[PDB]
Amino acid sequence: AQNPNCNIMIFHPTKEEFNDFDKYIAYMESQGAHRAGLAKIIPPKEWKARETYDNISEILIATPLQQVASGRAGVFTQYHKKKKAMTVGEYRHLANSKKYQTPPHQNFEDLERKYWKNRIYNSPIYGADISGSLFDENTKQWNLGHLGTIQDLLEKECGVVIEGVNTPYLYFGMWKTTFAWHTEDMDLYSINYLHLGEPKTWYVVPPEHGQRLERLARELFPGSSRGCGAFLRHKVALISPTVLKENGIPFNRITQEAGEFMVTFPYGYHAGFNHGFNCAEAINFATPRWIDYGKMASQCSCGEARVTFSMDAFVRILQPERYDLWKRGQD
Ligand SMILES: O=C(O)CNC(=O)C(=O)O
Ligand SMILES: [Mg+2]
Ligand code: NI
Ligand SMILES: [Zn+2]
Repeated sequence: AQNPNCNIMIFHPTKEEFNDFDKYIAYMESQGAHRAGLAKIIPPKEWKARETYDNISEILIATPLQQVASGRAGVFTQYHKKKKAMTVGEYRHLANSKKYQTPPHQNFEDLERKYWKNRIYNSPIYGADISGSLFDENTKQWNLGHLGTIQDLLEKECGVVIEGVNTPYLYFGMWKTTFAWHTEDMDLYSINYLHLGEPKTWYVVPPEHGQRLERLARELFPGSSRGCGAFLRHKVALISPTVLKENGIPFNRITQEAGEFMVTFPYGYHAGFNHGFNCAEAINFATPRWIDYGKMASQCSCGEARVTFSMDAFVRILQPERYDLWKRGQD
């Protein structure tokens, strides 16, 4: 069995190996990369996402989100307070201001320590979930806006055409901006490209151990768990590495830098934080191996999670017994 300890693997495809996305995902899996829940992919040196990042300041962040924490330093929830619109140029200035800028630090480990000690005492502002792309149209390899759609994958595997579209999203971050513990909608894959700026630290639980994380989360967030049997779908809970280690939860950590891709695998729980001003682009995708995970994915039916349009068809076709309850939660 490849990668039996579920370590995060790092890949260096050549330019020839970068031509066929599906084939390279399957190759990574042949080496056991999915067992970690997360892999890093460093593009060939011949490749670029676009020419420059000099022309992005006029992009609008219509609804910046202030991430306000409740709890204790290692075990907290965050809610998102909506703020007034601002451009990427305005947000970058904000991120670099004394109130929000990254503190002095020695190395990624020192910064990690400072994050976990101090995050709850501040409320950073995140430009998350902005529909759009920064890949140039003439980038032909690993262009996140030109991947095969999940609706086409389901159709090719199962035979049924479905409605819906699949497009990328941009994330503009600052120091301490946080992504809570989650798997993807319908336990899909995701791919995430860090276009520019400061790093992004990731934590991940192997898919084969995901239920251990869920059981700890129920223990640590007992009111949230009573409210919803899939409350991690709400994407609000944070648990630190120290608390995970105290509770024997298998996990790994890695830091992504500008110019690097990360792939999350079906049912790989992940969480993390940004080091400073940065911009990432992400999208979900599927392969034939995903179908069996989509049929078994949990769902939030309590009202909170409120998802995209395009999940309807995936629940309807893959999970017909759950569909009527799920849709009641959507309304
Ligand atoms: O960078 C972010 O805010 C979120 N990271 C991820 O959830 C991902 O690409 O799967
Ligand atoms: Mg612009
Ligand atoms: Ni994700
Ligand atoms: Zn719920």
